[PDB]
Amino acid sequence: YNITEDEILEWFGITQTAQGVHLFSSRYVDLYGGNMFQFATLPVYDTIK
Amino acid sequence: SSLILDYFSYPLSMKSDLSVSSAGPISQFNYKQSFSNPTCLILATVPHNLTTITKPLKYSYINKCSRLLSDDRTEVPQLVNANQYSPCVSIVPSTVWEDGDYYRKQLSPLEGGGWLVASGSTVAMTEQLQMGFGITVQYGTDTNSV
Amino acid sequence: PAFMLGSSVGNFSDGKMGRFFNHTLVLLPDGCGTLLRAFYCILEPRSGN
Amino acid sequence: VDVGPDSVKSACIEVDIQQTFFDKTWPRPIDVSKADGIIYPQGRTYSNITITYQGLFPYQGDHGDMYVYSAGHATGT
Amino acid sequence: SGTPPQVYNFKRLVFTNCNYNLTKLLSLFSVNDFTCSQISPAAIASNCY
Ligand SMILES: *[C@@H]1O[C@H](CO)[C@@H](O[C@@H]2O[C@H](CO)[C@@H](O[C@@H]3O[C@H](CO[C@H]4O[C@H](CO)[C@@H](O)[C@H](O)[C@@H]4O)[C@@H](O)[C@H](O[C@H]4O[C@H](CO)[C@@H](O)[C@H](O)[C@@H]4O)[C@@H]3O)[C@H](O)[C@H]2NC(C)=O)[C@H](O)[C@H]1NC(C)=O
Ligand SMILES: *[C@@H]1O[C@H](CO)[C@@H](O[C@@H]2O[C@H](CO)[C@@H](O[C@@H]3O[C@H](CO)[C@@H](O)[C@H](O)[C@@H]3O)[C@H](O)[C@H]2NC(C)=O)[C@H](O)[C@H]1NC(C)=O
Ligand SMILES: *[C@@H]1O[C@H](CO)[C@@H](O[C@@H]2O[C@H](CO)[C@@H](O)[C@H](O)[C@H]2NC(C)=O)[C@H](O)[C@H]1NC(C)=O
Ligand SMILES: *[C@@H]1O[C@H](CO)[C@@H](O)[C@H](O)[C@H]1NC(C)=O
Repeated sequence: YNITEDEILEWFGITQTAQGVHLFSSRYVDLYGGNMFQFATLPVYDTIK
Repeated sequence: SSLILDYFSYPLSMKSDLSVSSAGPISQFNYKQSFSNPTCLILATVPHNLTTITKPLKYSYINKCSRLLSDDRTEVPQLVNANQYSPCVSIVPSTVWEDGDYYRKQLSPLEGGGWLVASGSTVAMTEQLQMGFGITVQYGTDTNSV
Repeated sequence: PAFMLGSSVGNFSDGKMGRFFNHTLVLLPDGCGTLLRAFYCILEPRSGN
Repeated sequence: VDVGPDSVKSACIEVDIQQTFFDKTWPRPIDVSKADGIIYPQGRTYSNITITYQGLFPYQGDHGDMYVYSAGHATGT
Repeated sequence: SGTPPQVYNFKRLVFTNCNYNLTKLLSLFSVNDFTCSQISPAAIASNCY
């Protein structure tokens, strides 16, 4: 991934489900705001513990 | 929203185990579906005018899964869940060598310890391969785009 | 931060717990956080000093 | 298929543990009325209404799993 | 009690809905060999059979 740099804080989220590993962030749309928008979906085969 | 697919070498023999009410070794130690999602199951055969697909060594499955704890003797049965994997696959090879093959592997004490143990059986082929596909649908996981 | 994900726990070459087996995920920010590269591969520990 | 090039000789550099320096309490709770890092609905966006939803969330005003990075030994350059 | 018959003539005692206690038995047993299977030696006199 290409992520730019700034000075505002960052919120990141990681989870998994049987369809894939879902990675959420704010920067991608809410650079000035903050939210969980799914910027990545890993096509995973097995769950992670 | 999406489709999820699994393909495998499923012969005509344990097709009777394909029932959702069936709870054989296929449906207990090898493969269990999600009843909450509508699905379809298809058994197919290689056409003789088709060399694009290949064949494995032979069919196989696990007829018994069990886990040893750190005391070597408290046995925890392992069952396949809805689109989940018991660790029996991690110790059973892609092709089981023979019927009744016993595989054992060490487990760390902080994970319960002991030895994961599995017993596997094999099924021979006919002149042509019979395989199986499972198709399962997804309504609102992501963009509705298939 | 750089993360690693798997499903197995084991002791190291010196007995410290934390060995992961089989295919596992590692993600890493690099280049002052510009790149966020992730990869689900087989790790091999080195055996030197 | 992948490349992901490769590495250097089988000789690793040293690592030390000194974690007493890393042991310090910086109190930072998490407010839910300020919505500090909570999952959004994946495809169901609304407007100007309050809505209940069952998902994965943490508690309120929690402590965390506090870690921190630092710089190594140096002298001069 | 009595002169015990031999290994091919093992004598059976069955027990159901009563109080077995290996604490009064193994303390009075000069245990010189102890092999077992499928019920842990801490659980030979802990669980309810
Ligand atoms: C470290 O210090 C820097 C200061 O440089 C902080 O950066 C500031 O952060 C605040 C908080 O978000 C910003 O304030 C916001 O300004 C918006 C206007 O921005 C305009 O100008 C910028 C710069 O030119 C443009 O890039 C941008 O597109 C806009 O044109 C307001 O609109 C914001 O209000 C809206 O958002 C908030 C939050 O969602 C809502 O609550 C409001 O109701 C409203 O909808 C907001 O006021 C400020 O602009 C930032 N400055 C700069 C230069 O970037 C860092 O945040 C700080 N970091 C830390 C960790 O403290
Ligand atoms: C830093 O990251 C970059 C980007 O991933 C690496 O550079 C380039 O990486 C790609 C993929 O690993 C390499 O391309 C591949 O080459 C093969 C031919 O062997 C081709 O068949 C593939 O389709 C793919 O294009 C590319 O060679 C590589 N460029 C280089 C090495 O100059 C870079 O290697 C990374 N730096 C590291 C690992 O130190
Ligand atoms: C969003 O919701 C607010 C909250 O109800 C709305 O504000 C109300 O607007 C009505 C209409 O003028 C007033 O009678 C209320 O007193 C307002 N309440 C508050 C708390 O402000 C607002 O109009 C809504 N906006 C949209 C676009 O739906
Ligand atoms: C996982 O790694 C272990 C190493 O102990 C190995 O025995 C096992 O076969 C591996 N399984 C898979 C599926 O790679």
